[PDB]
Amino acid sequence: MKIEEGKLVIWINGDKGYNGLAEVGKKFEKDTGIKVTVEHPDKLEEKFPQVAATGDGPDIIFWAHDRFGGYAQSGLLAEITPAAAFQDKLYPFTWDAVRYNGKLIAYPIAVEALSLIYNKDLLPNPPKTWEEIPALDKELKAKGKSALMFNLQEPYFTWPLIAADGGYAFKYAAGKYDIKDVGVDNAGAKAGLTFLVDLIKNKHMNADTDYSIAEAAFNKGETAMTINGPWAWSNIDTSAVNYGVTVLPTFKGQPSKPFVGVLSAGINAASPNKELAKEFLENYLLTDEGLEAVNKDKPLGAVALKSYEEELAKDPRIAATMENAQKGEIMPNIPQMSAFWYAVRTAVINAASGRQTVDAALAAAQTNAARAAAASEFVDALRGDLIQKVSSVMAIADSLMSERMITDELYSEVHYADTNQRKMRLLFRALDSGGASVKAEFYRLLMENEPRLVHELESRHS
Ligand SMILES: OC[C@H]1O[C@H](O[C@H]2[C@H](O)[C@@H](O)[C@@H](O[C@H]3[C@H](O)[C@@H](O)[C@@H](O[C@H]4[C@H](O)[C@@H](O)[C@@H](O)O[C@@H]4CO)O[C@@H]3CO)O[C@@H]2CO)[C@H](O)[C@@H](O)[C@@H]1O
Ligand code: NA
Repeated sequence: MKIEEGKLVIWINGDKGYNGLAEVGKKFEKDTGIKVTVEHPDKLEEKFPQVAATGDGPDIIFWAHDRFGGYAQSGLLAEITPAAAFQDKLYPFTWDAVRYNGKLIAYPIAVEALSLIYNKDLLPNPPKTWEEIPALDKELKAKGKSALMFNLQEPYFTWPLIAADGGYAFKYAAGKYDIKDVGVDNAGAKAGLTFLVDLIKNKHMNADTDYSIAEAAFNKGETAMTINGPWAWSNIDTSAVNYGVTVLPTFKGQPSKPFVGVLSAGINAASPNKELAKEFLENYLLTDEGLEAVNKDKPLGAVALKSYEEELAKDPRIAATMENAQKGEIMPNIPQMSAFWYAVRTAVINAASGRQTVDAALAAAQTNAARAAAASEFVDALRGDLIQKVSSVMAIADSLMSERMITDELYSEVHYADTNQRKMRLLFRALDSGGASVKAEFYRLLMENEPRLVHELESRHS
């Protein structure tokens, strides 16, 4: 069988408390005889759909909830249905984060928000505004230090500044996220990214600073500030830096607005171990003792479990995390989120490097995100019709193979399949493997090959 019955394989990111989770797994094993194996592969959030779309992969997948609507829409997750007594154990807003089209699609674990982390010996009174950072850096440079270093390679870390004065992913309106209303190139987003690029041009930051560079400099006492989440606090404790965790700086008087993630655990739709996965998550992990084991390894942030949060709430670092979360926004969980993030990543890296201007970079991200969002929604909405009607499927598959958006394995199956509908049934496995971006590219190719079909179906859709 594809997935092994009688054990649990769990994937979780290498920045989280995976040794603590493995300890919870050992407790489950001693009680049930069911072995629990915890793995942290690189790029797991991309690998998960690549294996789950073919019926393989881990039994349980951990990531922030923004990835989960895409997984659910791609047929990869089991519906979660806790009894009321269990549901009442977690904060209402955490269940909201894992609700997609009426159904719960994961168990929420903990609430993560970025904060400003500062060295209290170098900087007893951290800046309340982004605007005062250049003068602060000039001052620190005279003492052989710098003001601020944080990861500039992942848009998650720059988003709070881009959002502060008006950037947004998708507008919430009429009781839903409007995928036709993207806020990546408005004046607010441009102002925040321009502020960031100006820090780099003026040598207050370097475009190539990444996670490990910023962590190393802060934990060695070389830079006075960094921006990070709760999972980073463990290494800072070891480093002996006298650090504080506080509200992010304002920009143009507005709070920085971090995108808030809820670390969530989904169950693979293909798993033959769903009932014991539910027991593990509800009755071993989501207990005071379970979260304590994980949290002691790497801090989780503010946990979804109300009883355990009582233990954590008086920690000033957790209070700061929640202050920043309340000033930010919970991420959408919609499938289009991955396309938004890929677009914004490119924009920030290109603008920071000088490859593109801020205006050009964000204009391109806006166009690409909007186009992918609409195209992927179409593809998911009209799945049954596309499988029945698309005639150019082998040409589309050939094109996807060239741009490395489909595996040799799945391409092979499409190649050997007989008729168009059968090729399409198989090709949709590759679309479900590659998420919103591959679905968007499928749409673009289809519009090139069969414009009459696309226009006919779009009439029905709208
Ligand atoms: O090829 C470029 C890179 O592509 C891959 O990264 C993608 C992810 O696949 C996307 O999911 C998205 O990432 C988001 C992420 O979904 C979101 O939750 C948030 O991630 C935080 C996380 O919540 C927090 O717990 C902690 O782990 O830090 C994360 C930030 O590093 O923000 C992400 C966006 O920054 O977008 C990225 C690309 O930006 C792939 O993994 C990369 O290796 C690859 O280079
Ligand atoms: Na010290």
